Amino acid sequence: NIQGITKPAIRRLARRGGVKRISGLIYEETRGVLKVFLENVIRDAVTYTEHAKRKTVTAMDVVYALKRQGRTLYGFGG
Amino acid sequence: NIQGITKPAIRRLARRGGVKRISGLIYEETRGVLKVFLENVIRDAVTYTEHAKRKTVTAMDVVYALKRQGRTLYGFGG
Amino acid sequence: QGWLKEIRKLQKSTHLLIRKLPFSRLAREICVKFTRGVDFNWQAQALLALQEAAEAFLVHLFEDAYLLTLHAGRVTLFPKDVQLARRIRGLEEGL
Amino acid sequence: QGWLKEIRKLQKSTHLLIRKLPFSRLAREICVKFTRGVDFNWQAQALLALQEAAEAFLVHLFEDAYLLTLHAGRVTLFPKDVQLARRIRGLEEGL
Amino acid sequence: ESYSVYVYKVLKQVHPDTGISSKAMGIMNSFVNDIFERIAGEASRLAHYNKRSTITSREIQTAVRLLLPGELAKHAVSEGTKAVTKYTSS
Amino acid sequence: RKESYSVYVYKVLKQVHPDTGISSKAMGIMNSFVNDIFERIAGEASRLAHYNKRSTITSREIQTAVRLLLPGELAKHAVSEGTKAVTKYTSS
Amino acid sequence: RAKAKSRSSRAGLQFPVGRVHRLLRKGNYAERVGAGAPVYMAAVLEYLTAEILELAGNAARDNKKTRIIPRHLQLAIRNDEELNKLLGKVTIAQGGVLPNIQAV
Amino acid sequence: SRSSRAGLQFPVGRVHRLLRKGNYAERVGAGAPVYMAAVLEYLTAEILELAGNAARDNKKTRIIPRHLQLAIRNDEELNKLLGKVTIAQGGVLPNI
DNA sequence: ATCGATGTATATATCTGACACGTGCCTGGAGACTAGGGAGTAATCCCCTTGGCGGTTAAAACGCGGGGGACAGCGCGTACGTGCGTTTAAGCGGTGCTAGAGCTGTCTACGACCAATTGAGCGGCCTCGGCACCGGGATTCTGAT
DNA sequence: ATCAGAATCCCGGTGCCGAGGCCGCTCAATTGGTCGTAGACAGCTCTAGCACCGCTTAAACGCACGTACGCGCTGTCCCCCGCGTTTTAACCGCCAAGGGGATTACTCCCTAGTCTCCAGGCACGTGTCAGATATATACATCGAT
Repeated sequence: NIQGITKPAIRRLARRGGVKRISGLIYEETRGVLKVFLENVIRDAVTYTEHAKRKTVTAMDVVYALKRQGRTLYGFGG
Repeated sequence: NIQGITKPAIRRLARRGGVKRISGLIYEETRGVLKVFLENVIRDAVTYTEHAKRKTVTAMDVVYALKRQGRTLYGFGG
Repeated sequence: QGWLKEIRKLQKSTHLLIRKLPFSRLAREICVKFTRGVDFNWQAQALLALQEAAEAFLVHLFEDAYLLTLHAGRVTLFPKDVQLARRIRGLEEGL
Repeated sequence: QGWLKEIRKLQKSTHLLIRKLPFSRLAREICVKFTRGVDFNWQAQALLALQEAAEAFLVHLFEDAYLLTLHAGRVTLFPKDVQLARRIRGLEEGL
Repeated sequence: ESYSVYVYKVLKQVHPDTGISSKAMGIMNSFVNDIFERIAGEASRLAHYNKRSTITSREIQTAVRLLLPGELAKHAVSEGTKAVTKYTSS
Repeated sequence: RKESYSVYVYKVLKQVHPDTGISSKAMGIMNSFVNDIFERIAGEASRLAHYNKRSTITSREIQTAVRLLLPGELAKHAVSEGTKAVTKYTSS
Repeated sequence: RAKAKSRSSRAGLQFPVGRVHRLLRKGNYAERVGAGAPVYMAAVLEYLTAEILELAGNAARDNKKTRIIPRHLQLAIRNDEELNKLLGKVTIAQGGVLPNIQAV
Repeated sequence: SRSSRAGLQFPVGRVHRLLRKGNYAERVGAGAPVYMAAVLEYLTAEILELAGNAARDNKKTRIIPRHLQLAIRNDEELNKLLGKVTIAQGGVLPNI
């Protein structure tokens, strides 16, 4: 399902980032970067979820799992 | 008296960092980044010192200023 | 010159750029590995919070890697720039 | 090739590369501006702790700036590389 | 319990004709809570370093001068030292 | 009297390597390392018990703080060490 | 009994003093919390709230809107330099990145 | 001795007192200092074993903080745990 | 690139739904009193920091020369943006089930809290051996040929 | 490949000083025992997450093509490293004063705790108006006919 992050979506993220031209090897490297980021956030969110006696990963578990990593996310945990 | 951070000392720091060749404009910017680092850490250590009823910047004040700024130091305080 | 119009349009809008359903299936696929094969439920705002965080991380990594690209004397991004920005940013800011 | 012998001899050792007395005068000159005119005393271990921290910060910044230098197709370190290492290093880990 | 009433009161004091959306109000609640946890945790470790048990107004003033940048840490401690000096009059 | 972790770092050192020793400065490094990791794990368990509306740091918050903070292999061995010690302590 | 004057009213504030006192007490920051610390804390939070709400109202008046959406909060935070250092590690949900198409 | 009961070498009484007087939470359980001291003892054993190997590779029978830096920066995971720390009197790991 | 087509700010027109004002209610905050210990505050001992001087001697500085490398110019040729026809999967909008979050109510193990007692751990003190430095062997790299 | 000539470790003395073992003491951890409450735990309600179907239809995709740009080469020319002689300020070792850290002892006053009211803030409910599109009008703004 990592190929569901399509090449127009990666190109849209890069054009939001200000990137003028993009090589064809960015798309297989941005998918790996997204894999590593989502593994690092989802492992902490599943750790918080398993610490509580719940089987549903809530919204606050993602916000706490990001404030763990130092990247705070405003807008869901208040 | 930041010119006491001499040109061979900045060269020694760069050679410890692995730098093979150093331009001549590095020495006036290394004495700017070092001044910015000291004007952050010494400001926080003076704040920690003045919070207590002290006039001596101890080794604990520098260690706590550095731990506040994210760069933990070991072997001096603890 | 459609890149200038596209960058000028995408830097104003606030909508999510990755579509929501294949990001949801990607998050399910990654989440089922850390739960030792059991499947978890996700709140509807949990996937949206994860998607906001992932897209903001991706656009910040892309502007850092484009600073690296313009440092190298070019305009095309090469994955060596993203790989270099991941290790100049650090071990948990770039990873 | 004296730069290679100098790099390996400096990477083997652990001694402070900046001399203790001009760094101490720099630290006191910077400190007297924040203490509202009245001079403060510094402990003997405080100046060494600050000098170890500043030395480690400058060596790590020169490693990052030399990675950017070798990215740009150069071997000469340029102040634009140290500026870009501080810029993509962040607002917290840089400066 | 949230900070919606006070963010709206402050907003109608500052900009009397503007309003705030619901998602921006969630941003403001999360912002007030995050700055609260940062300042309170910094004053907590300030009281822990000096072997004290009380978070006074000096601990909050030092945590404000540490966490905030130079321009804000000279205005926020003015607002705090005007509010406490108003409050003690009672 | 100023309490430190110097004796236990020496006991663990003798157990792992019975012929080496530590200097004074590298005992300060280890005595500050234990204090730093203790502060990190206990603060993470503290905010973890604050999230779940609990007042007790039991072994679940310590184990989950270890799983959160540590990397992949160190977490899988450290929770094994902790669970082995808790089982050995409660079996007494 | 005298009429119940709230502690955020006598301090000339808008953020609550009693609620931030309960949050400092039940927050495990310290085993004892002074009296002037919730007044100081609430004044600092009320100043920082009015400081990003003024710039958010300015960016909403610049976007010809009479309502603040979190895009204007992002344009308020990322433009002022002190608030960009205070909120450097903060991601604003549904907020577009500040327009910087660099002139290289 | 409570520490001896758990088969550890790090103290469980001092760790329990630091957890109670450290303001972390209103109450601290019984097995939380046992678990905490076991994790601290394992991490101290890991970094001291790597530092002892790095000191024996330099043919020294004593650990100076150079060996602790060579233990941290050479190992992959202890470099992720101790990434934002600075070992005093520890030279940078050799590279070029 | 002298105007013609082409994207782009005004402007009124719906229209939806989300903000904001109102009400009822409840629990959390304010008032008043007690009461115990934490912190303010003086008094004092003694560390340790600053300041000074004098020699020394290692590192900094100045200058010169040469060769490495930065950088601009240019050409080949690959690969990326763009356009257009085709196809496909995301999104809406309904619907229906049920797993699980969330709340309440009981009760029991569990952890705070006292006292008494003593062994673990800290400060100090002394010895001895690991390490820093040095001195020739023995080898092992480095520019010039 | 060959040179003479610096450049690196490897055995043996010498010595300093700091680690490590040992001891006295004292305070913090261990042991019993109480007791109040937080959390485990069953029971139940009901939200919202998952799953499905059907139809749009906007976005993804395949293919081709022109051309912008990556990248390797080359040629001036700056300017950084190395070397040799000065030269200067860091550093070590004494020495002496005294400011201020740190501890103790008294003591007030501030803040936890409790009980009682009751007003601030939250949940719910509903009008109405800000904003998202929509579509013809007017206005800059250039690229391709």
